[PDB]
Amino acid sequence: TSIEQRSNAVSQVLLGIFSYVRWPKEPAVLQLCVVGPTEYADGLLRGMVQANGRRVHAERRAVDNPDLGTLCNVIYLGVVDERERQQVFRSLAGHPVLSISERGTECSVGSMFCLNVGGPRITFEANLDSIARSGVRVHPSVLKLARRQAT
Repeated sequence: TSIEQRSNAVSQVLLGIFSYVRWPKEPAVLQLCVVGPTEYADGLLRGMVQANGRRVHAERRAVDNPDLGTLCNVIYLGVVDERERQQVFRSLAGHPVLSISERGTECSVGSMFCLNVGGPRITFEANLDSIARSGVRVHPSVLKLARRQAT
């Protein structure tokens, strides 16, 4: 599976996940921030559209932007260090933000979902603590998407 192939797939898995999530004040345009170095975010940085027609606007922002929490609805988190990671999740505390990381190491440190972009399919894990404190509602059937992503 090539990088273009995986990036495209990451896009559709992210749409999949978004469809199980609700924000307390649903915006007309869903804002996505890509934070830190990423390999697979070029597809989602094109912008996306959800099944109901709501647009997902994407852009990159710096790790140390203190207003990440009010600047977006969704965070796609790349490869950052301990300090940077702390920085980011302290910015998000108390705000209704969905967090997904590109690598599956981050479910232990604050990300709600962590992708494993490797093998034949994009799979992901989730973290209940981070989900519970996130300020958004995640429907538990989101794990249907994950389960089906093996085989």
